[PDB]
Parts: sequence; C-alpha cells; structure tokens
Amino acid sequence: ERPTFYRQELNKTIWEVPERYQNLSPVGSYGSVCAAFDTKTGHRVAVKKLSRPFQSIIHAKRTYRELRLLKHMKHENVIGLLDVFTPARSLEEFNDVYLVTHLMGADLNNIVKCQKLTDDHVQFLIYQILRGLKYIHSADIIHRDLKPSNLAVNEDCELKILDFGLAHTDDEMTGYVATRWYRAPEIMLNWMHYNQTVDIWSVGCIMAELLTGRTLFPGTDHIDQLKLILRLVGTPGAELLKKISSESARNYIQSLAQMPKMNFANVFIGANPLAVDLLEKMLVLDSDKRITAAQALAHAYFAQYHDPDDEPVADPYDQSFESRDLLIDEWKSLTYDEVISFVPPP
Ligand SMILES: COC(=O)Nc1cccc(NC(=O)OC)c1
Ligand SMILES: [Cl-]
Ligand SMILES: [Cl-]
Ligand SMILES: [Cl-]
Ligand SMILES: [Cl-]
Ligand SMILES: [Cl-]
Ligand SMILES: [Mg+2]
Repeated sequence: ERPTFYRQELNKTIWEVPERYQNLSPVGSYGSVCAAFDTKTGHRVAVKKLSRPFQSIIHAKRTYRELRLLKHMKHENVIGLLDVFTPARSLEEFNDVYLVTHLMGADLNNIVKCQKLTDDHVQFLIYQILRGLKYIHSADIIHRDLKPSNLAVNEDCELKILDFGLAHTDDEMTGYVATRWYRAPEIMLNWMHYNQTVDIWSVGCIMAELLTGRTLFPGTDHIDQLKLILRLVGTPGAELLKKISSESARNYIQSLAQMPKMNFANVFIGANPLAVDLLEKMLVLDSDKRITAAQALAHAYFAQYHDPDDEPVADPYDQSFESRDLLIDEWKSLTYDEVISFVPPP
C-alpha cells in the first residue's frame, strides 16, 4: 500500500516524495514549493513542503486547519487537494507534511493589467467567483482574503479560488499595499465581529477593477483608505453606528463631515447598467444589507450563465476543533490521522 519514496536535495532543502512525482523544479518559498509531473494522473502539479508544521501550538493547529479545509473543498471553482503524504512510517517519526495541488499558471492580475476585457468576460469571471462562494459559504466557511492574486485563470477564462485565509500580520497590512485594498471596512478597522459578508465586499472591489482597469480603493494607509470608501458609499447613519462596538471608533466616525452616497453611473462611466446595479448591492457599508452570493447568482447581470440546477452547495463542515484547547502532540496526532485517511479524487 505504501509507495516507494526517493530523496533529493533541491535548493538547500531535502525532498522525499513518492516515485510518481517526477522532474521536481523549485518555484517558490510558510513552505517551499516545487513544480512536478504526476505520472499517475498526467497533471502538472504543485508540491508544497510545509515549513516547521509543529513548532508551536499555534503552528500545529494551523497545519491541522489547512489540511481539514483543503480535504473538504470539492467544487469546479475552488482549489482542491490532489494528494497529501509524509515519508514517516509511524506517528513516532512523523515530522514532515507535503500537499499536492494542480499547478496554476496566470492569476487575475496577469489578465486585468494585460488584456482588454469585454463585458462578457467580466460577467463570466464574476459569475464563477460567486458560484464558488455560494459553495464555500454554504459550509459556513469564510475565505477572508479574496483579491486578484488569489484567483487562478486559464486561457479559456476558467477561474478557481485559492489561498484561503488561515489567520496576516500587522506589518503586511501597513501602508500602500494590495494586501488591504480589498478588505471590508469593518474588518480593516476591527469595528465588529465579522462574518461571510466580508467576502462580498471583496468581490465588489474586484469587479470594479475589471470594469475600469484601476484599483477601486488604493489607500496609502488604513485611514486614507476609509476616506476613499466613505466618499463613494456615504458616511454611516445612526443604524450602523449602533453596531460598532468600540467607543473610540464610533467617536472617530462622528468626527468626519457627513457625505452622501455618490451616483455610481457617474463613477463607472459607460458600464452596463446591470453591472452598476449589482455593484451598488455589493458595496454597501452595513454588512447586514449586502447581497449574498446565492442572491447575486440570480441577478439579471448573469442571465447568460445562471443555471440553478448547476450551482451546488457543500457537504456540512464540522469546525468544532477551532474552540478546542490541545497540546502540540495532540494536534500532531490529529493531523497524522487526516494524512493517512486521505482518499484521492476519481
Ligand atoms: C476616476 O474615473 C472615474 O470616475 N471612472 C473611471 C476611470 C477609469 C476607467 C473607467 N472605466 C469604466 O468605468 O468602464 C466601465 C472609469
Ligand atoms: Cl482543483
Ligand atoms: Cl516525516
Ligand atoms: Cl492582489
Ligand atoms: Cl457634517
Ligand atoms: Cl466535517
Ligand atoms: Mg496568495
């Protein structure tokens, strides 16, 4: 049952992998990644060797979290898990984890900056993001880090969501950085407990950029970005102010001069009127009032692509481990069980 493994040192790293994976070639370095040819399936694949997966309780729980999430995702518009392996023959010598996925080429950046997009292209790309999100949200999963570099696109305009937020540092979110330009205001400034509606804000930011070729809210810091957002969508009323839990944050908002919501047809000049209408329903300051992924799929902007018999939901996903307190070796044993129970797709 156990395959034969072979060892090799590539760029100061030891890689021990099953014989099926050939012609390993480093491509990036969290973990290190190699491209390879999988002789069992015929696919070009990415093989990621996790870096120090069990060095702390926090790191061991993050390793388990990532493996549980990747094993669950089975949808055309979401990255899935092709294989997971360890060279260890027992729990006692278990130390290294390797994850195998389809090798992705271009991301949405490699097209948004370098192609001329028709409205039909925007329809199809945003449709696929929303189709994947309906699936993800049905399992009570929040992606949290949707942005163009986390969307893989091929030559036929087919799209997959990847790089789920596994819980970014303070430094990474500081200044003039794309890591923050797509984040909902309530999570950027920790206004309140957030939920899956944060992902819909991100989709609105992405759709605007596909239509205009420009970043929607390219703030130089958190406060500059908030000012760009409030100039477009308006300052909050008392109803949303009630829902912001920090007194200082409420005090800060009330120090700003009030502004009305702008006319989106005069911002997205020349855009399909149905695209303008959908943007107005995603880019709503109060997260309770944003359109959901399931509701957006039925919007008339997608009439050409919507098929309610081919927009599936996910199997239920048990996240009870997140509130559980365990020792490093217990998280490590749970991870080992998940490695050895993996069953590959058809
Ligand atoms: C700051 O200028 C704007 O207000 N709007 C803008 C800028 C650049 C491109 C587009 N394009 C667009 O809307 O295509 C549908 C719109
Ligand atoms: Cl996949
Ligand atoms: Cl090992
Ligand atoms: Cl990006
Ligand atoms: Cl005022
Ligand atoms: Cl589950
Ligand atoms: Mg990424």
